[PDB]
Amino acid sequence: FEDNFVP
Amino acid sequence: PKGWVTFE
Amino acid sequence: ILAPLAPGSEDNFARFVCKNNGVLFENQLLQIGLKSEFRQNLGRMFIFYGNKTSTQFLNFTPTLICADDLQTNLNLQTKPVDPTVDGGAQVQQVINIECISDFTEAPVLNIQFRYGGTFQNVSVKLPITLNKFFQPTEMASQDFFQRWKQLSNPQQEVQNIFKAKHPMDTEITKAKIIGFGSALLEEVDPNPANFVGAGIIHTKTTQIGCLLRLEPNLQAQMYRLTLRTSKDTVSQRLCELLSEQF
Ligand SMILES: [Cl-]
Repeated sequence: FEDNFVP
Repeated sequence: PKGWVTFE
Repeated sequence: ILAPLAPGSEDNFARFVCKNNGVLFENQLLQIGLKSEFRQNLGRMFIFYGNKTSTQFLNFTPTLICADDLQTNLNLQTKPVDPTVDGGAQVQQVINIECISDFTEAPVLNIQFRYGGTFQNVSVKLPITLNKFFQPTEMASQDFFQRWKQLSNPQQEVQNIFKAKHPMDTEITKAKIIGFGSALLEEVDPNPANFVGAGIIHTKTTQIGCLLRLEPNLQAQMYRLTLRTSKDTVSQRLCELLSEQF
């Protein structure tokens, strides 16, 4: 995925 | 009422 | 005239998105219950009306009301219901449902009747929603990521970030995603806290492949949901429906 909700 | 279709 | 949507209509509507059976409306006079089933682009919904009183309802008139666009996308067929409902009696109708194309609006069920010297008028949103035609698609991780990447146009993705209404209970979440109509794909997102889903919306005229990712933050009590589908309106509709379930 491009980015994550939780770092 | 008893007699009715229920939705539980 | 038509009653405005009953208090709790929207909250209750949301409880019929991932399940088919329940009480849609109840006050001191009347209980409205639903049981439905769906297959491919079709459905069958039983609507039950229970008179909780010792007095007859006369001119008992349930009407399914659909906006113009909705009618082109969704065919509802049902028969006359007898206008007299005896005290303590429960009566019913069958609604045969055919999804023609993807749709965003919901029908309104309006019920009017005489009760003694009074006139009653109740309006509730009827939970016939696009995901009722959503059926699961099992697939391997490799295929999921291929398909995800094929849905890279900005308008194909819709996201929401929302506060959890319910405990972030892993097993219940899995069950709700399945009940929504999605497959639950394990070991796709390498973070095991996240949930990944896939399915196909079945309509008479077209089918739409849909992918989803649900990311919980248990510390923060919030979720991010991402939908990707080939149709912006479908991504929006499924995202907004599914967002209200957790
Ligand atoms: Cl619509």
